[PDB]
Amino acid sequence: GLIVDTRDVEERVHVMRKTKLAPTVAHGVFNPEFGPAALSNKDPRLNEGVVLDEVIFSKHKGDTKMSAEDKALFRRCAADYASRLHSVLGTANAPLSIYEAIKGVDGLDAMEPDTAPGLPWALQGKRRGALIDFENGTVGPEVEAALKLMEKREYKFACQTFLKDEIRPMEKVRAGKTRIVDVLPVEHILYTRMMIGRFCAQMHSNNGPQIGSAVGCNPDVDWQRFGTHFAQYRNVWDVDYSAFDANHCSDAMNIMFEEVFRTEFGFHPNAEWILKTLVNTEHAYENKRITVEGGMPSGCSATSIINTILNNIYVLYALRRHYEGVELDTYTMISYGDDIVVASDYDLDFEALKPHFKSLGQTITPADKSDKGFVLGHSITDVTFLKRHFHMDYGTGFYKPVMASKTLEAILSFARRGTIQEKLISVAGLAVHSGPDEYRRLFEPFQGLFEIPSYRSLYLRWVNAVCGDAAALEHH
RNA sequence: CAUGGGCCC
RNA sequence: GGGCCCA
Ligand SMILES: O=c1ccn([C@@H]2O[C@H](COP(=O)(O)OP(=O)(O)OP(=O)(O)O)[C@@H](O)[C@H]2O)c(=O)[nH]1
Ligand SMILES: [Mg+2]
Ligand SMILES: [Mg+2]
Repeated sequence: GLIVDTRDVEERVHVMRKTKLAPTVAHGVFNPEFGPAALSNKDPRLNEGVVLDEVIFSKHKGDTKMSAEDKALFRRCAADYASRLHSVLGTANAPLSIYEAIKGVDGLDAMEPDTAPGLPWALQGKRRGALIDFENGTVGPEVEAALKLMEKREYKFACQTFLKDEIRPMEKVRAGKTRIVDVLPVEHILYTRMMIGRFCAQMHSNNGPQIGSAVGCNPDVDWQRFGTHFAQYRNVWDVDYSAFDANHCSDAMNIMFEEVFRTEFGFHPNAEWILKTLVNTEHAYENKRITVEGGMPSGCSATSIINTILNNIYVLYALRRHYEGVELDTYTMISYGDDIVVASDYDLDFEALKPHFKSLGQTITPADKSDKGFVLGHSITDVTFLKRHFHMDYGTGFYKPVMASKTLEAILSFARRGTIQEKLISVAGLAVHSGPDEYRRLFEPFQGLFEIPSYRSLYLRWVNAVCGDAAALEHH
């Protein structure tokens, strides 16, 4: 992203709330190199010299500009994908009624009833509870006012910045690498779902290598479907982006919308518009009013869908900018936002692709830094998608999401107040794939003070998930 | 603590 | 109507 006119005003929205993640009985047992990212400008852990209001906005290195040469290529790559995509999802992308946009549709969860209302909804001390009724499916006064405004391309707004209170690595938390969230007005999210909600709903229920999207999947069951796929390709790459969602160049974003959400595909005219209102965003941090021209807001509806689409276009635009005669079937991939997994028989050289992604403002890097460079010969059982690996379950011979033990430990070391028991159960369905032994150790610190489900009770549950008949015919 | 999926209720 | 994980 690129800043242009940083300034100050009056109102000072505070979000540096004291961390709400308290150590658990397991913490002192695992001593994870992780901890809640410093949310205060003057946090003890912070290094003597590093600033908060500084590092946080140090993700905007500018907005890479493109040439008429590159633009044309990206647009074509975005057109080819758009064609390939809609040739599956169909052309049924008509707008959704104010009702549908709320209560959601088949393949699209409803809107959050108790979340950040946005702005000025925040300064007016009024939350969604005093703006829209998520039960009958209708908006209130303030909201509808915007609808008639957004339906006329005259809706201005500002994004509210938040300091995500999460568990990050000490090295990152120490350097003050606290991730920030960009909250947009609730009406903006409501209209977005109206313009391209039918799309996302179809995008979700069709996740896979084909449309190259993993949005709307469940690792516990789809890992078997994804595994087999990338299991039959000469090479597999575990690419890594640096501030992916914050480096999308204005050119790429616009051209992407102009080619993917065309009315030609059954989309409502105001589909392209409502999406572009994300390029030049006006973030608001306390008394500051930073203006950015580029990147994607860390809180806009269908944020993952956009990233996934772009991520899909970049891989094409990249490979095509190096070779000639590259097609969407020249390689296979899938992604959920920035995290991506590519594969192909051709010994593609991603190393020589780095410069090409740079034209778009992205910086690709291998997830296996141990090699310091993109090498070949790697299979799917070597990469990691969504903090999950791809291991062959000795039991049912299926593929199962296996998170790193160190990652799980850090997860079982922190939690909100009076939410332990809950997390313990949720996370339990994640460690089951770490084998019986690990599942026991990981939950050892909570034995005698909480209810820990048996490794088997969760295992069977999983089997009946990956394949209901797998556990059924297991009796015959 | 937003966006979205998924899971746990 | 909560919580959790990934993004
Ligand atoms: O609060 C949040 C949570 C998630 N996200 C978004 O979700 C995605 C998850 O991505 P990452 O945030 O995982 O990569 P990183 O910055 O840790 O990169 P390096 O330090 O290693 O270079 C990012 O690409 C980010 O845009 C936010 O912007 N804010
Ligand atoms: Mg990354
Ligand atoms: Mg990865």
